[PDB]
Amino acid sequence: QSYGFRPTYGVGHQPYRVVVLSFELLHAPATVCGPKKSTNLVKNKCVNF
Amino acid sequence: RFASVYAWNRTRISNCVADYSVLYNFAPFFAFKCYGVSPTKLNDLCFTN
Amino acid sequence: VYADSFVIRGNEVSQIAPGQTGNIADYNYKLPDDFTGCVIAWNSNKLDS
Ligand SMILES: *[C@@H]1O[C@H](CO)[C@@H](O[C@@H]2O[C@H](CO)[C@@H](O)[C@H](O)[C@H]2NC(C)=O)[C@H](O)[C@H]1NC(C)=O
Repeated sequence: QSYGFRPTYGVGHQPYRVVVLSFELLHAPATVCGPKKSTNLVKNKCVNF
Repeated sequence: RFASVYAWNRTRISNCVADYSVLYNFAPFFAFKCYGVSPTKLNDLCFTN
Repeated sequence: VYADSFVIRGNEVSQIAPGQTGNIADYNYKLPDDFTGCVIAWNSNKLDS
């Protein structure tokens, strides 16, 4: 059914363009990551990985 | 002619099948926050009054 | 990462949430209760008028 919009409509009836981001952060191969600079890898020493 | 806050307009609701989904066009509905009764499945409850 | 963009009315901008019920929230788009991520909303009354 028609979902028209008029500029005379007040708050609660104005159009609201909604975009939702869905994440799947879980044990699975990472493809999207933040801008964290990857450093050299060290072994056999206690490190905050 | 909605009454002033100091003298609020109280109304009695009697035996009726009230659909809380057709009222959505009756107001802008700036805020529809609700307490212990969620409005979501509000049409499946029976009230004393 | 998944993004979904659409438009809804002002009184239902908060209707999109995990487990909400109504018209849109159960007929056009629902978020699962375990949904991780978040929604972005802004008014487009200037353009969609
Ligand atoms: C409180 O209730 C309504 C809500 O504004 C007012 O209006 C009348 O309410 C009665 C029921 O009590 C209805 O039968 C009438 O049709 C309503 N309209 C009119 C024009 O009478 C009612 O007057 C309010 N009472 C107050 C403020 O004392």
